[PDB]
Amino acid sequence: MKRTFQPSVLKRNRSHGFRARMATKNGRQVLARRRAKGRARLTVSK
Amino acid sequence: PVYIPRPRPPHPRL
Amino acid sequence: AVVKCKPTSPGRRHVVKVVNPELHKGKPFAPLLEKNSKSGGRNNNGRITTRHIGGGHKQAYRIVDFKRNKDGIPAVVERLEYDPNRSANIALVLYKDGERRYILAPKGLKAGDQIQSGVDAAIKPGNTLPMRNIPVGSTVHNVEMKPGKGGQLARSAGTYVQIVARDGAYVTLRLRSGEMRKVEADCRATLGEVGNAEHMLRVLGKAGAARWRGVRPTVRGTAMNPVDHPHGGGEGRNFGKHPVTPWGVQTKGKKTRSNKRTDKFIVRRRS
Amino acid sequence: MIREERLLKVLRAPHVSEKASTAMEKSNTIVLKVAKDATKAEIKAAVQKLFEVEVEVVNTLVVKGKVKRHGQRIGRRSDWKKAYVTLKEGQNL
RNA sequence: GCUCGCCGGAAGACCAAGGGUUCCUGUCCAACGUUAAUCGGGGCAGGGUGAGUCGACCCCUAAGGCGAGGCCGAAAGGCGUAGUCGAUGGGAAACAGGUUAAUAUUCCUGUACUUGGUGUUACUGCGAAGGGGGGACGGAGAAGGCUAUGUUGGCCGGGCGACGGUUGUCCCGGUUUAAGCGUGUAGGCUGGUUUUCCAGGCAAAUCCGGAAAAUCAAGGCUGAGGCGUGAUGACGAGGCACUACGGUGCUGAAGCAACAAAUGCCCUGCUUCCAGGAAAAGCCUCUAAGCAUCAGGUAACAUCAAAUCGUACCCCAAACCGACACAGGUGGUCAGGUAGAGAAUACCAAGGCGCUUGAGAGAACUCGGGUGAAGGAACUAGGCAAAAUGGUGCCGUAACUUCGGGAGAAGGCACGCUGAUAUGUAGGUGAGGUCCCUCGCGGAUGGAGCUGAAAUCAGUCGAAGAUACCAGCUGGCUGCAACUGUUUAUUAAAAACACAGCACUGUGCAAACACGAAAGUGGACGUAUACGGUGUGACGCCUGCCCGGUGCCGGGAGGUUAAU
RNA sequence: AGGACCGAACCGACUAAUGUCGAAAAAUUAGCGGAUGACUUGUGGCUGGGGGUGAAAGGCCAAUCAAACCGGGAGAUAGCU
Ligand SMILES: [Mg+2]
Ligand SMILES: [Mg+2]
Ligand SMILES: [Mg+2]
Ligand SMILES: [Mg+2]
Ligand SMILES: [Mg+2]
Ligand SMILES: [Mg+2]
Ligand SMILES: [Mg+2]
Ligand SMILES: [Mg+2]
Ligand SMILES: [Mg+2]
Ligand SMILES: [Mg+2]
Ligand SMILES: [Mg+2]
Ligand SMILES: [Mg+2]
Ligand SMILES: [Mg+2]
Ligand SMILES: [Mg+2]
Ligand SMILES: [Mg+2]
Ligand SMILES: [Mg+2]
Ligand SMILES: [Mg+2]
Ligand SMILES: [Mg+2]
Ligand SMILES: [Mg+2]
Ligand SMILES: [Mg+2]
Ligand SMILES: [Mg+2]
Ligand SMILES: [Mg+2]
Ligand SMILES: [Mg+2]
Ligand SMILES: [Mg+2]
Ligand SMILES: [Mg+2]
Ligand SMILES: [Mg+2]
Ligand SMILES: [Mg+2]
Ligand SMILES: [Mg+2]
Ligand SMILES: [Mg+2]
Ligand SMILES: [Mg+2]
Ligand SMILES: [Mg+2]
Ligand SMILES: [Mg+2]
Ligand SMILES: [Mg+2]
Ligand SMILES: [Mg+2]
Ligand SMILES: [Mg+2]
Ligand SMILES: [Mg+2]
Ligand SMILES: [Mg+2]
Ligand SMILES: [Mg+2]
Ligand SMILES: [Mg+2]
Ligand SMILES: [Mg+2]
Ligand SMILES: [Mg+2]
Ligand SMILES: [Mg+2]
Ligand SMILES: [Mg+2]
Ligand SMILES: [Mg+2]
Ligand SMILES: [Mg+2]
Ligand SMILES: [Mg+2]
Ligand SMILES: [Mg+2]
Ligand SMILES: [Mg+2]
Ligand SMILES: [Mg+2]
Ligand SMILES: [Mg+2]
Ligand SMILES: [Mg+2]
Ligand SMILES: [Mg+2]
Ligand SMILES: [Mg+2]
Ligand SMILES: [Mg+2]
Ligand SMILES: [Mg+2]
Ligand code: NA
Repeated sequence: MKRTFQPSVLKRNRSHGFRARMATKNGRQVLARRRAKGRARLTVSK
Repeated sequence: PVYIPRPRPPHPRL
Repeated sequence: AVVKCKPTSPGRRHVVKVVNPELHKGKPFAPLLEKNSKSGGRNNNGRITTRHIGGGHKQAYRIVDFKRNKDGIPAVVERLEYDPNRSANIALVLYKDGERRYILAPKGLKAGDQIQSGVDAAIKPGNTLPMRNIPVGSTVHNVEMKPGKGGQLARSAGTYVQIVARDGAYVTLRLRSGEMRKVEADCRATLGEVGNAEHMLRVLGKAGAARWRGVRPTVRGTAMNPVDHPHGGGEGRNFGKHPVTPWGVQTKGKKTRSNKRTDKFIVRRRS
Repeated sequence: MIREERLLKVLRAPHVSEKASTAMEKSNTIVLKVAKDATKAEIKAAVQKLFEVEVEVVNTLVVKGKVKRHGQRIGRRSDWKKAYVTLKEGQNL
């Protein structure tokens, strides 16, 4: 049985990374929401 | 339990 | 030319091939190739605009001279090559100034033959010259639609147009479709039919012989569900509708041309 | 030219262990805990001056900090750089 | 520690992705481990990841992303030029030994190689966002030469056997060594050279392309492997000295030949086919502006730098995805012996493991198996499931057929071992010797060896000789679908979908059509022998009548008829 | 030569049993089909919700699909419990 999460740092970043966020407007609004909620880790950029 | 297993289908009493 | 592949396996049984011996059995000319990446119907936004396009073989694009703007300078057909981008066989040609190009092969043109373009060429097949200097009624090919455009009509295997008449600065062409068009007489036109006339005799035998030409299958409307296509759903082979494309526009007889900016150049409509 | 006010910053502490012992024993190599960036040439010059001993090659690595569950809190330690300095021949501490 | 069992194209070994200390040592058993725990991938502490050469980084580009200006768009924003990012590809270079508790192509020893900086040394036209060459390519097949590698032989060392025999064509073990440098092979491709001219290479160019004429018949490039060297060195069966009982310090023999041989290397080669098989740079030349003691180029020597990050550990798994130490999934590399066609399979090697609860008992009943009297489908919805068949060689093989098939039809016969033909055959391989000359990694002859079928004849054993594992059940009639394929991930694999073929129909290119308020893009860098849509579905024989209706196409003379 | 044949890896999922608070939220065992291709696979990329993709089953689109998931309108509305 092949599950869903096949991890890969490259794809993980390119899709949800910090610069993938700050690229477009919607992503920057996502960042704004994360900061307004005050999260420790804004994006997934371990 | 966030996963809630579906119930098995009931006998087809048609 | 046309060979029937022996029925030594189902799917080989029906094949009819065009085994052209004269075709050059080597690599194509290097400085005239360039990469031709496949698309699969998709476009900028990335959606399948033309269905059924996909898969197949890699192929590089042979830069064929369609313009034939090298006047006077003779040239000799070095060789004839198979082009995957066309149905006609290309010809690597060399001009007396060491410059080598590609052209489409007219019917009667072996390697070693000789041709040259411009107003003062002869009327031997392969020669290009404006359609004012080409006689009336002769069969030409690789026809232009604008002076300097490049040549757009009759580019496919075995095809050809015919100059029916020249009325002033305009030549009337019995286009391969049977449509009588009317373009400027100052548009060059290569002489003689296009070769590879035996192209339409191959039969491809099996489904793979198309899948590697790059045509994913076409699913009938009737098979699909009601949401997928106008012809949709049913309790077993139900139609009751009128034939339309997947977007509900009538197929099987509906004129879908509206230009209004070129309808003046059509002498008479299709047959 | 590499300034003294940086050479006095590069070197932090001399690593001591079984490996540092045996290295000083058999290969004339002193093991040091050097600063984070601490390029091989920086360490070279800093030892050539501060220790005034003769350096041949500097071989450096960065060890990663352990994760340490102090009490019930997941901690971590700093990733620091350890540099092996092969002195030419003479002596050192 | 000794036996026992299992795996061994894996349950072994090394990586990538992924994880992130799980690696090693010391200490502890509260929790975690489906039990116990002194043990642990658990808790605490300490240690451990060393690079000019490996990867990243970096140069170059693919798909594709972003995208100055730009075109478009209520706004956000879309597309896109120049451009710039992007490997899953292209681009310089290290090997063998030794070592740690844990790293080692990184440390140590030895042996190298690459790219640039700079300086002196001479000789020199150098010079690019530009030209050309190159890099630069498919599938399949086949053969030749090789190698890894193994087997045997020969040596070297040791042994003379817990009960019969065993100093002998007896037993066990080792017989290994690299990169680099030199060589230029088997073999692969290619004519070469000098001049001269030219509307091509957006200008130039001697470079490329293209013509001429002479030219000698050779050269050029590619090239596995081998040989020499690397190496009077390392490694080495082992022996001894001391035992932190762990292993340390020394000494250390032989270290050859033949044969077999890869799916690996020559080979990106060769032959062949149609489906016609990335790009850019590094690389080599050509010149443009500019400079021509200079600069810069080449060569020689010296010298310097090769930074930064990764490197522990798991990696068909208790460490990655599956909530679990979960019978699941996970890409790449190596692949030994015997039997075998085989990477199957059986038993084994190196190596690893005994699957983290066990002990008894030997009820029913359930699961996985084994055997079975007589009968042999009578069971049942249905021969479901089991049983059975199963190999190689030869003989033989029907209807039907689209002439290919059907067909492994069906069916039968031989198969072990020993001996001889034949102190092993046919064959393969090939030394020595000898001759020739292009004189060699050469050719011709020659056969020592070293292997080694297959067949026949004779004998023999057993109930059985394809003896285990492995390994077709066969035939007859028939519906449907031509066939290979695809399908409801997870109750439906089919007659459904697709298909090649056929037809109608649209489409004359700024094509139709499609995504998109548009710009645009796909169609297509295609052009009616093309593209789209619809139906039908190989093939054979064919496809009949109806236009009243709905739709489509064509007309415009008349009625009605919108905005105005 | 061949969408050729037998048959491992690999891909799949036809039968049967087991399993059905499983070892496993679809598996194991024994068989079974393809196995040079309309094949399979690694890495990266593209198409996004009335949208995608679809050899077409209403299939798949993160264990969810006759219209995903998250947040908002939202304390929708519920003559029904
Ligand atoms: Mg189509
Ligand atoms: Mg069709
Ligand atoms: Mg169809
Ligand atoms: Mg509809
Ligand atoms: Mg139905
Ligand atoms: Mg019906
Ligand atoms: Mg070093
Ligand atoms: Mg291991
Ligand atoms: Mg820990
Ligand atoms: Mg441990
Ligand atoms: Mg206790
Ligand atoms: Mg316990
Ligand atoms: Mg621990
Ligand atoms: Mg390092
Ligand atoms: Mg853009
Ligand atoms: Mg770049
Ligand atoms: Mg790469
Ligand atoms: Mg290790
Ligand atoms: Mg060998
Ligand atoms: Mg022996
Ligand atoms: Mg193979
Ligand atoms: Mg190119
Ligand atoms: Mg100089
Ligand atoms: Mg390691
Ligand atoms: Mg367990
Ligand atoms: Mg498991
Ligand atoms: Mg084996
Ligand atoms: Mg096995
Ligand atoms: Mg257990
Ligand atoms: Mg029992
Ligand atoms: Mg018995
Ligand atoms: Mg019985
Ligand atoms: Mg009986
Ligand atoms: Mg009965
Ligand atoms: Mg009965
Ligand atoms: Mg059965
Ligand atoms: Mg049985
Ligand atoms: Mg059976
Ligand atoms: Mg079978
Ligand atoms: Mg019937
Ligand atoms: Mg069928
Ligand atoms: Mg099938
Ligand atoms: Mg299903
Ligand atoms: Mg049909
Ligand atoms: Mg009819
Ligand atoms: Mg009518
Ligand atoms: Mg009308
Ligand atoms: Mg096949
Ligand atoms: Mg098979
Ligand atoms: Mg199975
Ligand atoms: Mg089959
Ligand atoms: Mg789902
Ligand atoms: Mg809805
Ligand atoms: Mg409510
Ligand atoms: Mg409201
Ligand atoms: Na009608």
